[PDB]
Amino acid sequence: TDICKLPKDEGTCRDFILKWYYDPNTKSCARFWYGGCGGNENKFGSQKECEKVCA
Repeated sequence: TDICKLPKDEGTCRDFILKWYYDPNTKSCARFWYGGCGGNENKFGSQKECEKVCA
């Protein structure tokens, strides 16, 4: 899904939560801090879910 190729988007706001995004260059998911606003769909709550959908 093109969703998995969207770039990492930390967004804005200050309700910081650790999320996971898929990195097509390493073909694996990595952690990132999301502020709570203005992100995109390449964002998952767990490494396992991110891997299932995008790996």
